[PDB]
Amino acid sequence: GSHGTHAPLIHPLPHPIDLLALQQHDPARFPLLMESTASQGRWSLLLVAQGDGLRLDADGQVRDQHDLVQPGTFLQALDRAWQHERLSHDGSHSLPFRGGWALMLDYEVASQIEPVLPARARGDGRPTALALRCPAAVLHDHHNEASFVIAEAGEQALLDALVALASAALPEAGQGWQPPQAVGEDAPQRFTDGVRRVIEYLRAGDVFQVNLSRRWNAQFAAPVSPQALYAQLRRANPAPFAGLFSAHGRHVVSSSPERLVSVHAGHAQTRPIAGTRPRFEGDDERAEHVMLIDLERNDLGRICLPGTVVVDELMTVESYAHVHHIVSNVSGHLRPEVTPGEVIAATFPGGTITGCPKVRCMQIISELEQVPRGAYTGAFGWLNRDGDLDLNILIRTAEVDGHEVSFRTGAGIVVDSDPDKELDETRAKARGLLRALG
Ligand SMILES: [Mg+2]
Repeated sequence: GSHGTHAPLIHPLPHPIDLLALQQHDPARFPLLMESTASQGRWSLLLVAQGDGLRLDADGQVRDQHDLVQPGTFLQALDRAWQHERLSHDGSHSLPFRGGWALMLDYEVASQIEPVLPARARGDGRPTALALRCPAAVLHDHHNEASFVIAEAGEQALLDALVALASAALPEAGQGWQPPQAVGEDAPQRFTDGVRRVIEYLRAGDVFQVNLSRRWNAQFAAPVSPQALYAQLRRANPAPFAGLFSAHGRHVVSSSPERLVSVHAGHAQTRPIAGTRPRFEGDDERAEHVMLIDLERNDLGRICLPGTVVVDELMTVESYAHVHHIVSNVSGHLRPEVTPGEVIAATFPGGTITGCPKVRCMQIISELEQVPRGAYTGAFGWLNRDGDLDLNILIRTAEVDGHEVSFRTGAGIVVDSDPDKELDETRAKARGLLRALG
């Protein structure tokens, strides 16, 4: 009666390897790189693709590697592909990724989740979202010099070919960085008028906080290298977590992410990896303290077992003479047949970079920003065959397209916000990135 286990193959490697270089070498083979700090020190992970997967295309349809239209939304198709290769959980997590899919989702996935929101294709016509079958990974402990290949049981060949083609060169990545030759941004009036319009909704009492953003761009003389950009940004800000996703012409460099959702053996968690929820204040003696709970919020609470959900402070808003403590469900145990798409649907996009209440804030964001957010406040990361998943919210994140780098920054508007100050805060957030582009 004892359950068959499916431990992943794990081969220790000759010597430390350069994952960035390795990706730069064969981007097609290595669609996603992620860096982390254990509670140890630094490490990295590079996912190895095998060539199947799914994409949500600009015509609003999902397709696979054979360009066949899969019916439904990206998250339905993703759920069918996961069921098809689903594994049962073996209860061990030394190793956080064990094979399954690299995921990248733009913010605009949200209109498939809440179809009240107008759908938007990417301007460049590339895929809004991707799920890439990845049956192996390369890991690199920074603390201990150790590198490994890991692959799903039954992938001995692929594992072999990777042990081959690691320790084979190391041309050495992310060199030839050229600073940009022009820099640009949305006309500032668009933002400050957006803020004034946000403040009408806040004064009406229908929303309590809204993350309003604006787009920045940098133009270069020669085509940009995603890994060279990545290296610039990591040097300039060595944040604990980061990554780089690249495939299908999407090139998404993340320099300061937050956790969107983590699931380990059905235990789902949304708490900031930082450890501390965000505080939002405007530009205004004993403050009032009101706890606010959105009773219709669609979140982990809808997909978890009763008696397991933990509630905690999502964010605070502090204006005039009050502090509102915005509380939501932050972790729980999933019902046993909850699918990865349903966890994504319950959690995406995060509440602190849209607003509260979430859906109404997304409609205001959509009307005021007028263009897709792309990777900004989207997510990427991975899904294991056993359903474990790790997705990050993309906050300090740039996209590369040929000679152009773009990125958005935003400010959490609250009822006593000052429009020109919020504008300054968006520029203060862009400064760090623009510095590093130098
Ligand atoms: Mg104040």
